Amino acid sequence: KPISIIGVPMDLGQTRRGVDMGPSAMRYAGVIERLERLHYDIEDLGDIPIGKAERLHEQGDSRLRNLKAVAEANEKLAAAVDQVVQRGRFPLVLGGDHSIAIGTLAGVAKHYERLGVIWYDAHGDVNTAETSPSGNIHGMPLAASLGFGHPALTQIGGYSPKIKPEHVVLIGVRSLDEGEKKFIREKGIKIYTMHEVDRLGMTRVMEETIAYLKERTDGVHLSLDLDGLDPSDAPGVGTPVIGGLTYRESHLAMEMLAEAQIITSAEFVEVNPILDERNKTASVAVALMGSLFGEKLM
Amino acid sequence: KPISIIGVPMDLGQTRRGVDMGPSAMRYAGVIERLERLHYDIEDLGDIPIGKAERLHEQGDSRLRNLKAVAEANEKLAAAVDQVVQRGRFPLVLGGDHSIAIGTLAGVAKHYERLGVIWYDAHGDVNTAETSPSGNIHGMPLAASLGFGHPALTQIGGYSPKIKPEHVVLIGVRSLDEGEKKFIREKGIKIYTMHEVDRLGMTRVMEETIAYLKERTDGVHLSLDLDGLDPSDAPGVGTPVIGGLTYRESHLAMEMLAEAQIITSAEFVEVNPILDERNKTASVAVALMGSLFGEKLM
Amino acid sequence: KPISIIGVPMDLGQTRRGVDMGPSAMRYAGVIERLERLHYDIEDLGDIPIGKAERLHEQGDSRLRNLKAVAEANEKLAAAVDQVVQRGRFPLVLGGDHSIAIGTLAGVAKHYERLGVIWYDAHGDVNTAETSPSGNIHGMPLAASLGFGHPALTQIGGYSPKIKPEHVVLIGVRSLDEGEKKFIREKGIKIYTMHEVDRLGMTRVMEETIAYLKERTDGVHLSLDLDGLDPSDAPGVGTPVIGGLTYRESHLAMEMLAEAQIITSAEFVEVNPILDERNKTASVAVALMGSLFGEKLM
Amino acid sequence: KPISIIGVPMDLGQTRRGVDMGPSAMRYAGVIERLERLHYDIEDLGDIPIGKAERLHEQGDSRLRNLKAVAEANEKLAAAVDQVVQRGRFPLVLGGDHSIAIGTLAGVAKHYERLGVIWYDAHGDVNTAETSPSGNIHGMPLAASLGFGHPALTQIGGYSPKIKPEHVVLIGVRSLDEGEKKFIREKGIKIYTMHEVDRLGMTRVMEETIAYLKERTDGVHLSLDLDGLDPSDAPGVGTPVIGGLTYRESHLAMEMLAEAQIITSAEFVEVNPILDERNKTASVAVALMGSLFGEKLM
Amino acid sequence: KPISIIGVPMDLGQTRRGVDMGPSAMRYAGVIERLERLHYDIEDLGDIPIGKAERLHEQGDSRLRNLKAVAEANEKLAAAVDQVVQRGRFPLVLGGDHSIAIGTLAGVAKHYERLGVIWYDAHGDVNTAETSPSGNIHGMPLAASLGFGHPALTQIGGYSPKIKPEHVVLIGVRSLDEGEKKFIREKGIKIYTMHEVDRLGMTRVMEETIAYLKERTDGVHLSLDLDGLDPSDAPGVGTPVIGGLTYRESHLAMEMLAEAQIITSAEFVEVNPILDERNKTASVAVALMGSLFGEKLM
Amino acid sequence: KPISIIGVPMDLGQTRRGVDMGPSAMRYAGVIERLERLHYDIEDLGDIPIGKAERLHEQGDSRLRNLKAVAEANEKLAAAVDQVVQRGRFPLVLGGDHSIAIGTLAGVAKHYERLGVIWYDAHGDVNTAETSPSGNIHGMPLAASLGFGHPALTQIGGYSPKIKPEHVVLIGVRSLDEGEKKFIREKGIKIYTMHEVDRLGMTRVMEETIAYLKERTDGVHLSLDLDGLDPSDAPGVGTPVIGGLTYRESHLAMEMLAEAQIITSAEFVEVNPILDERNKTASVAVALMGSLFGEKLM
Ligand SMILES: NCCC[C@H](N)C(=O)O
Ligand SMILES: NCCC[C@H](N)C(=O)O
Ligand SMILES: NCCC[C@H](N)C(=O)O
Ligand SMILES: NCCC[C@H](N)C(=O)O
Ligand SMILES: NCCC[C@H](N)C(=O)O
Ligand SMILES: NCCC[C@H](N)C(=O)O
Ligand SMILES: [Mn+2]
Ligand SMILES: [Mn+2]
Ligand SMILES: [Mn+2]
Ligand SMILES: [Mn+2]
Ligand SMILES: [Mn+2]
Ligand SMILES: [Mn+2]
Ligand SMILES: [Mn+2]
Ligand SMILES: [Mn+2]
Ligand SMILES: [Mn+2]
Ligand SMILES: [Mn+2]
Ligand SMILES: [Mn+2]
Ligand SMILES: [Mn+2]
Repeated sequence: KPISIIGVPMDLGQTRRGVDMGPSAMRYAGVIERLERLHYDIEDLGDIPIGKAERLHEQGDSRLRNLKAVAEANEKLAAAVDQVVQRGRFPLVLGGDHSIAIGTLAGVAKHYERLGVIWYDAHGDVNTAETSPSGNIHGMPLAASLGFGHPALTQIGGYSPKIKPEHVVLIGVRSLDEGEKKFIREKGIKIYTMHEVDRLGMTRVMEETIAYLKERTDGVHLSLDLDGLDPSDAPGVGTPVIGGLTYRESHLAMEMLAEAQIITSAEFVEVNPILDERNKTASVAVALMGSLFGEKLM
Repeated sequence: KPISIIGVPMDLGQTRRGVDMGPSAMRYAGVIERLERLHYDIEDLGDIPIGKAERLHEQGDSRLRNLKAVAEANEKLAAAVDQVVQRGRFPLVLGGDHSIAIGTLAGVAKHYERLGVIWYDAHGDVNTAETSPSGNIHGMPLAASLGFGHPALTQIGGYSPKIKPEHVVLIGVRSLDEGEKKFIREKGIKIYTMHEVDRLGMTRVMEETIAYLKERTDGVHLSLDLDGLDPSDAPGVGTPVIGGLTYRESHLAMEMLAEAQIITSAEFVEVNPILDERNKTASVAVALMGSLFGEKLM
Repeated sequence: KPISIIGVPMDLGQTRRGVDMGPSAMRYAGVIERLERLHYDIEDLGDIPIGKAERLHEQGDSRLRNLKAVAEANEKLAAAVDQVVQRGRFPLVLGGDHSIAIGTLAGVAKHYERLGVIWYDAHGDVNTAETSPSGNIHGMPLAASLGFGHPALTQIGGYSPKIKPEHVVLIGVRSLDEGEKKFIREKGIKIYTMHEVDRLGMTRVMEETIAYLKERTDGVHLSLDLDGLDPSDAPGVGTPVIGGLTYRESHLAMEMLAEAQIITSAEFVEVNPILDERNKTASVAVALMGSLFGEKLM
Repeated sequence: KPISIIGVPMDLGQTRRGVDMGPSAMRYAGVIERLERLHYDIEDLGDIPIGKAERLHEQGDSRLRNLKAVAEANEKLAAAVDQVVQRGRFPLVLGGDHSIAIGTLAGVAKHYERLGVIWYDAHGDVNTAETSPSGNIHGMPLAASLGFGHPALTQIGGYSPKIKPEHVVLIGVRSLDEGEKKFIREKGIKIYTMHEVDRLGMTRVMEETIAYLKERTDGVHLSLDLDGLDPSDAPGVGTPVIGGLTYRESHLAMEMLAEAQIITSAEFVEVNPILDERNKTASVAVALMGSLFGEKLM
Repeated sequence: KPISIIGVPMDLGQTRRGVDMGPSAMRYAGVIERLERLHYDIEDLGDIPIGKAERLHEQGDSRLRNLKAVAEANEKLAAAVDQVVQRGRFPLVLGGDHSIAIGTLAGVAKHYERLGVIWYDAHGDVNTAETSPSGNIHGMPLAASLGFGHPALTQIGGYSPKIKPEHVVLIGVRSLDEGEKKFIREKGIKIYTMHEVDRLGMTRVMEETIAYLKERTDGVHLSLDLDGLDPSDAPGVGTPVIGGLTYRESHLAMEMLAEAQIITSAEFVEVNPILDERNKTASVAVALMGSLFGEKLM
Repeated sequence: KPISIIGVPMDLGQTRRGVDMGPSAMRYAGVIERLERLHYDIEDLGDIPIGKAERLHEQGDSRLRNLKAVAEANEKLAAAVDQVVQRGRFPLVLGGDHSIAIGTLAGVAKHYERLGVIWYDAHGDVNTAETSPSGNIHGMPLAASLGFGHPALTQIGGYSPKIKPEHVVLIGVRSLDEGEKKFIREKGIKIYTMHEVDRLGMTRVMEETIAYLKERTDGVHLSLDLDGLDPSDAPGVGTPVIGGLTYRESHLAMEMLAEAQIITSAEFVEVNPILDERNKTASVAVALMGSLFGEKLM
């Protein structure tokens, strides 16, 4: 299936500037060339125009920083993504902080009876204005897409929820706020924290993950946050957490998903060139994209 | 169970100065805060006064450097640890080179019918004045505790031995002197060198270890030497050995022990701030302690 | 005098992508805050729209890569810069590769009887299509501004030349092509290579430079290329050259210029976040700007 | 069985100079001392005289660079190795780029009814003048040994092929040329790329490998290319490829081979002191040799 | 003149923990051995007992954090230093944060008609409760010793001021608060910020400094703050500032003072092992002490 | 004047192995290409055959380790160098540890009425068997050349002394043994330790040096030891000493010597690839040679 790249230069979902440079950092890391080599009909639809956020002061919720700019950008993203899917193409969204997942899922989900989600991340991203300790919207996209949160975020695309909790699998988690641990526990979301990764091994985690979703979804969206990898492998992220997944574990995961042929959409987020070591993180993202799309060693 | 921290600023067990700053480096790394967050009644009993060693030439044995000072300090430690156990608390000892294990086990063992020991280390620490290639007492605490060595070390606390060989499990070993290899073989001590860890995996090593000790002990003392971790993960150690356990393997181990609920006392040794990279090692120790005491990602 | 910031996201002057992110990396490095603190009326006019280069094979000259896009973007820059000068403000241009100097000088020069130029760089940037060993226009802005080269570059702004050779001072040079060595020698351009900086000292080089230009110009434009600093100090540059000026030498230079009150316009170029170590270079640029604009330690 | 060391200061198999210093770097890394400690009768037969290759433009060799010099050096190596085997000694060849495998296998294979080969590498080394993308002979030794390629290479030692495809096992492969992927596919060579290593684990890979060859060979030659390890573990290699085998995985592999007692000859190649970090790579090689030859932690 | 070392394990003058380990970090870096080699009668009087500070809450001034504990420790220090001077020995105080300068000068000054001070630092340390932006007493010792500040600090030793502004020379300054710039300007304190160091050179700065003080003092106290050096040379400091003095500039300074024979007392402060890279900073301090005390290359 | 390169793969002058690889490391660092570009008639005479030194316990040489092998290799070097000078060529010797200076000066000095020597080093190399603290002959070449030491070393070439003390200038010295300090003092050798370099500046030191020797010699031999540069600039050296000359100071020195046209012979020693960071040190050497031979920035 032909691919369509959409860049979302977003940084309003959090506070470290530079994550808005992720789309071009990955383009510069050679994402087009990489995918063209795999004989893909790759197309670059450019970037979603993001508006500058109103200053905190006259702005409404500190528990929902930059809500309007974030909500509007995601509206545009949802539309762009919706059209790509309608055109029969695979939407590959490049971020940008994780709050863009709200728009990506808003444009994809409407097209599936039961869309599953693989949330590759160090965080759960299931906070609300009530549970969020930062007010950073990049820490709320999964909950908002599950129908939990401010209507400005939950109603993107004119419908909700975008997905069901039983159709979500979290991988590489190692930093959850108390409210989030409770949310995960109660909504019954499937999750493999680093303990399970260390205990079971990435192979078993991926096998179980793929089998689980394949048995109850009709499309799977890969929401890959680069901070899911160890800061040593992916240094250029705004909210890094030590003791993460390795470069190899990430490739195996992508390779196993490629093989499974279950990934119907994807987004690579949180790449921040301004916090990286010579574009290393964008590079990792591009390599991981290659594996996801079927690149093989043999 | 409430915890009691006892710092043992000891460096007389070896030759690299600075390991005596380990207790405070770990305190500065945030051990109290870490444990309080887990809802523990934590208490800091301060440090064991360590005397200074007498003139080397007017000392008794070259194969037992600083024997007088090491033996006396361990006497004090044993008493302090004994008291804590009597009070119904968990003794958490912060070192300090590994020679302090002699005092810790001396105050703990007397309280158990069959105390088991998990020795997480790159070394076996089963040398005697005869087999020791250095004369460094930090390389003799396990043998001494098993009743093998100079009476000045074997009789700490007025009894011996503190433990039985069949109740000991060595993990992470990758540097044994010939005499020690023979000792381990002959005393029949259970051991998982890096080969076994590489071959079986930390999960299997921990499963087997926990099952073994649980089936024949009434209390388990964790003697964790930071040099058990690779120098890249734990640079601040006096006698580093490459090709060690990773940060993740160490957390999984602690996590599986917490789960097992078998650890009745513990000590984290060999942290040397003066050989470290910005208190990295003291930090690792504190994090591993959090896991040991039940900290979880989810 | 109020300042006006103009970003020129240009990378068509050379081949390393990412230098187009220099303007925003410097903004993120805090250029506005830095200057506001010095009590300046600072204004950000945004960025100059840069078009994309046409197919290489259907381009006109290999010795003048991306001539069309580079020349047109420089036209826009010249206009913007011209306007700022007319408004009574100081034009502070943020790049972007060094080819943007062509546009900056084009909008500034017309306003001075004898505009002088201080070219802080590891290179001379005095190549033509004939002498250029790369075809990279970022290696031709000084010659072009002096009236030497392709008319598409020499006629920007509708006039030429922008400056006279006798009003130019090169500082920090350590990498000149043969053609350029000849050019400098023959046009009689004042130059202080690293040898002179090492032999005389930055203080003497700056004293001599300031005295020279002050005695025969009515305005001085500072064209500061970050690669003028050693790659250890400024790692984020496309064409680094070892054995460059230090961080301290650069601050002293800016500090002595501020003192002299001779700089009437400036530009900081070649900052490439994608080749940097955590925005270090953009940071250096911002600090040097603070000094240029009068920031003092006491 | 007594060991005989033969250094092959070869770099004509590729383009990065310095790999000819590999033999002395490893000797200086202490190969003799290491092996003597395991009570071996170790002997150093010095180095094979390598003749400088004539100008590429003068002698016909571009898809086969330095063919004459590489073919003759390998002739000498073949003889030296043949003689060592005849004397009842184990031939331990120290390289030198991988093209020397052609000579080593040429001197060993004639002595076995069915010699197996474990090719520990990031590459397949199964290119021919037709499929080679570089013309570097170090990328053709395995194919040439299997009887595929220029006669100057396939006929070394007066016979061919030296081995059969079904008796070859590739391990750690992560960089194969298209022609090579096809070669491996069609010749039916058993291969464990990094995907299999990540998926199955080194233990499994080694178990399967040892059992496979043990069931159908009468001798097994270990051709270990240091670039099979990750560049972070083995930095001093000419053609590094990221996402490689770890230090520990390599020790386990060597340890399990020692155990199986199947390795009848070996060569450690691609060590280049001039691209390394303080002889780190030669050191890893020496250590790995210690394990291969039975060195144990316990 | 014989030397007497007094360690002041102080960290209450600021907020980064670990600076209290500076005395032993320097002892471990070999300060005694170093000075003994220069044939000195060196004596170690141990450490000043420092009391733990009352918690901020019930504590008085936030503008004067830990005032009572800091004031009391300095009382003890002043007494210890006073006696050393009385015994005809040179007081060498090892810190500990800079707030200890209050006690050192309190014990020395009473013994001189006109005691001069060389304040080697990145900061001015001339803040008061009114001008301090942090409330950190380590940022007030020079002003307090000049008679400016809270009486609890200005009256240490029962007299004030300890020195006159005209007898003070600041060197390496590059980070002054506004109040401090004003204080320096108005009290007329002689100061060489990094601008003067870069402009004049360390040699001229030291020549001018030595001549100035020698012409109007009867004793000179060297208050050396390790953060006066660049964080690359002295990484282990709590409040580092980039663009500092080099290792060589520091040795030249010490060498030139040794030669001048004007230093009658000294203290090396701010060494923090917990923020350093393998005791590098304590090491630099010990080497600098060697030069100060006459160690020479020839 | 045409240049003749002679490699001397010597490491018997000290204990760190690998320095025998210095000649090829520099050749690989591009010494020929570098010099040819300056339009020189460069010729490579290969390497001097060095014989392995017999066991320390078997042949009498401990205050003079490897004396036989070092004395004879230097005999051969002396002849080779003598012949090059006779042919009217400039002898450029590539080492190899510093003991090779004995042979170089032995072949050059006989051709000059008053040969001067610039000894660029961190050491003085003026030890004798009596004063040597190591027994390493690389610490005795200058004394031996001045006619002080074992006859096996002082009589190389059939004559002595090769030079007079008043015609020697040491530069960059920062590590002298007591006997050496006395030797320099008494023989009245002109010396610029790092104190003088820091105090006067490299320009001044070089000006004074050139003028001194130019006024009283008829030829000047440059004996450049790479360890004269700081270990950060030249890491690959066996006996590094911190606080050394910078890369720039070395280039200025070489540049000023080229200018003076006084250097009639030279040798670059102590390059050890096995202790370096990717041939960095050989590279600095090559670069420094380029300058010495007239390479210029402009
Ligand atoms: N996307 C990262 C979220 C980080 C954190 N858990 C928060 O809610 O602020
Ligand atoms: N604590 C490390 C012990 C090191 C060695 N086995 C010895 O006994 O010296
Ligand atoms: N801006 C760097 C210029 C590099 C070189 N002189 C060239 O013209 O290619
Ligand atoms: N031994 C490395 C070979 C790399 C590549 N397949 C080539 O043939 O050039
Ligand atoms: N001793 C450092 C003082 C730091 C700062 N100027 C302050 O007053 O907080
Ligand atoms: N060339 C280095 C010599 C170092 C020391 N002076 C010695 O003679 O051992
Ligand atoms: Mn996320
Ligand atoms: Mn995340
Ligand atoms: Mn231990
Ligand atoms: Mn240990
Ligand atoms: Mn430029
Ligand atoms: Mn440049
Ligand atoms: Mn290979
Ligand atoms: Mn390979
Ligand atoms: Mn201070
Ligand atoms: Mn300071
Ligand atoms: Mn030397
Ligand atoms: Mn030297």
